[PDB]
Amino acid sequence: LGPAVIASIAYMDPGNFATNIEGGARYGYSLLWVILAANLMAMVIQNLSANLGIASGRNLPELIRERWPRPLVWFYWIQAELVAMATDLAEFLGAALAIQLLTGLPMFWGAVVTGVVTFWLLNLQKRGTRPLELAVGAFVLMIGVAYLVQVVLARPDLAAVGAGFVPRLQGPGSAYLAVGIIGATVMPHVIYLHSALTQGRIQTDTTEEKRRLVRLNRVDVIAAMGLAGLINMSMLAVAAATFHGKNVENAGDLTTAYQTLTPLLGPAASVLFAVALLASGLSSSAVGTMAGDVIMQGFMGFHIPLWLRRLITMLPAFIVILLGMDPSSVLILSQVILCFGVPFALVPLLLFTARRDVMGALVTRRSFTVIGWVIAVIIIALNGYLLWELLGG
Ligand SMILES: CCCCCCCC/C=C\CCCCCCCC(=O)OC[C@H](O)CO
Ligand SMILES: CCCCCCCC/C=C\CCCCCCCC(=O)OC[C@H](O)CO
Ligand SMILES: CCCCCCCC/C=C\CCCCCCCC(=O)OC[C@H](O)CO
Ligand SMILES: CCCCCCCC/C=C\CCCCCCCC(=O)OC[C@H](O)CO
Ligand SMILES: [Cl-]
Ligand SMILES: [Mn+2]
Ligand SMILES: [Mn+2]
Repeated sequence: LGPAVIASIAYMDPGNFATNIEGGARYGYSLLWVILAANLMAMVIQNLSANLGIASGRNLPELIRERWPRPLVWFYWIQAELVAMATDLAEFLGAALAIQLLTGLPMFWGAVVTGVVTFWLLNLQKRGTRPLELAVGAFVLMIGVAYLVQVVLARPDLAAVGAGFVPRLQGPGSAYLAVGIIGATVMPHVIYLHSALTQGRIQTDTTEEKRRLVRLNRVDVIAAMGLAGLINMSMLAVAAATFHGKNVENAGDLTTAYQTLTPLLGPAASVLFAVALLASGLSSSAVGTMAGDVIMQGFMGFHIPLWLRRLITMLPAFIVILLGMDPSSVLILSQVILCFGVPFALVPLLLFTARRDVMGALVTRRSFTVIGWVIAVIIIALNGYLLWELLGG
């Protein structure tokens, strides 16, 4: 399958559902340009991260640990852990919410059931992961194809669709959801993990052999990112055609998101959406847990036991549940926090991929490094404009 698949399941976590449905319901098609821009940003960034592991032989947390001063390494590890908890917050609550959509249990008992499954998910082997990892990939992909079909059948207003690709914002609320979309697509925890997925996969330590893996990875990433982008744009366009302007109660909330596929799936739309949300949440929550321990091992050299890390990341989920906070609102919030961790992940990535002592003959072309720094400035400005609107005028 490759690393572009383990990536792709992270681009369809409950965080993507929350930002797509809410974005289409609240702002129509006006944010389609964000999904396209963020998806093209991820293509460049994930290619740089993948080329870092192939060329250097180490992941990004390892290179920071071995090259940068100890206090800066500590800071970069702390912020990476905050990114890891925010990542798991959306994925754990997304699965717990899907439990409520399927069984009607309260969110607390949905999290208890989610907690037992995730702890049983760590005690897994390749012969046991294969039927479960293939099944969740089937459920999520089929729902994705359902939105590609539904966007055609829903007859979206093409004039509004076309205008939505023109970069425009509509107050602070549109910036909040746009930053959430960027964080949901350009995920910092995948930035650190993608370099670890490609670091050891080499049959002959040769520049010729390394270039092939770079070329083969570039095709697999762009093909995977193109498909994920079409699905995300379809899901936002279908939610826009379904809720935007209709003045429906709790429009954009994940409790009613199944109504986007009701004209296609009929009565099965509720179960098929909740099953997909559950398979998307359980699989991503295990992927992020495996990524967080790899991130800490790379930064600190050591790691806490896997059961303790799984226990710590559950606490913000139960706190949010006990606080009565709306799950769909905190899934979007977590994606916004993730987008604030993107610039930190990009600075070492852009510096390391431009060095010959790190990359060897595979130094990034000067143009793609410039494009990477432009993406870093755009995201810093977007995060700055958002923090500006949230604190003052
Ligand atoms: C902004 C939104 C981005 C959209 C992203 C591209 C989505 C289209 C890709 C595949 C759909 C292929 C399956 C759609 C075919 C449906 C069959 C159909 O249209 O049937 C007509 C019906 O009979 C009444 O005339
Ligand atoms: C995710 C990577 C693969 C994604 C592949 C999906 C391709 C869709 C891309 C662009 C569609 C834009 C079509 C251009 C239509 C714009 C119409 C327009 O600009 O309208 C002008 C008017 O002035 C407005 O106010
Ligand atoms: C160094 C800077 C990076 C770290 C600091 C910036 C990271 C997040 C910034 C703004 C998001 C704050 C959004 C505030 C929205 C209101 C929160 C709230 O009221 O509770 C949550 C709500 O219930 C459900 O979203
Ligand atoms: C909004 C702006 C977003 C920008 C959208 C641009 C579209 C680029 C899409 C895919 C390129 C992915 C490949 C990136 C090239 C990395 C390979 C490289 O530069 O160096 C190769 C070297 O052999 C190994 O390090
Ligand atoms: Cl409209
Ligand atoms: Mn995601
Ligand atoms: Mn809700």
